[PDB]
Amino acid sequence: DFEEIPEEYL
Amino acid sequence: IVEGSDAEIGMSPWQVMLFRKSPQELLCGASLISDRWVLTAAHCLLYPPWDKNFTENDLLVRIGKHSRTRYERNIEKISMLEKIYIHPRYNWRENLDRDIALMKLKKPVAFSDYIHPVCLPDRETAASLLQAGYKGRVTGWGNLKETWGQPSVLQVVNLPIVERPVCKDSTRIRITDNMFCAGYKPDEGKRGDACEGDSGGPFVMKSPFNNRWYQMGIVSWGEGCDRDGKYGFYTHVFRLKKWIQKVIDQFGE
Amino acid sequence: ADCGLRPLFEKKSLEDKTERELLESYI
Ligand SMILES: *P(=O)(O)[C@@H](CCCOC)NC(=O)[C@@H]1CCCN1C(=O)[C@H](NC(=O)OCc1ccccc1)C(c1ccccc1)c1ccccc1
Repeated sequence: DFEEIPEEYL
Repeated sequence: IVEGSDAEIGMSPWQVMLFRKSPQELLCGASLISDRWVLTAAHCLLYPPWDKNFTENDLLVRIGKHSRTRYERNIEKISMLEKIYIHPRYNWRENLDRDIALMKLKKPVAFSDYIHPVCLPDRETAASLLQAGYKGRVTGWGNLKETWGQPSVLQVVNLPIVERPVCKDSTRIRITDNMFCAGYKPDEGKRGDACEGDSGGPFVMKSPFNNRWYQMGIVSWGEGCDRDGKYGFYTHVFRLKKWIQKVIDQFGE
Repeated sequence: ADCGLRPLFEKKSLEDKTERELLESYI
């Protein structure tokens, strides 16, 4: 349900 | 937030979402109190009865948000945690007394139209504003109902602080001086409460003396959401300010 | 410092739609 966030943050 | 409304854009620029990395989900609210410190409820990070015990690496802080679920490109800022600090006398075993924690960010967040710190109360602030009948404001992306929906956008609700005897008579939980309760009574005909997922977010008031917003409370607990004759309970930020001061001057910005 | 003063409201002297409810409850 949550939109993907840039992988720089993960 | 049950029975609130959609926030306006930039209405609560200190609002912070605590976001779990995996699975990707909302963990709690939180607030921005400087460019490197974030305030939340201890039980968002540590709560043994639910097997919750997050480490720094398990979460992210999302600041400047409005939509709950969307990645707000060029508006929100996503920050990593350097270190979590829980109150050493947080009481998770019984009543969530001292339900407060700080999180230091790895890097300073830049302020913008959407990202700005809230003030913390001093003794006079608390004495003058924390009175029964004075209203504060609670904000969060938690559930819209005790049981069902979920919001699209940040929600807001204004609620009056409740007399201490009325708080105490509403609950079987032991209430301490580190807590206060807020919400309308049945006879008042207005509603609103925090609900699951709103914990850790701020209860704020706008001083009529200096026109600044102060964070008087932290969403801590409640017996269901928006039930008649129950009230939400908030950590009393001014009572725990010495602890806040001590961790920031020992470790921070 | 500048804490508690919102860029889109207090800094531009604009009020949000329910802050008046708060200020009417203060005394
Ligand atoms: P947060 O994690 O978003 C926030 C929820 C506040 C909004 O109202 C529920 N905090 C809590 O959920 C805390 C965390 C430990 C449980 N706790 C509670 O508030 C207990 N509330 C309760 O179980 O209500 C049932 C419920 C809650 C949400 C949605 C559906 C149903 C609370 C309590 C439990 C039992 C009797 C009275 C109060 C409590 C307080 C202090 C220690 C333990 C449990």
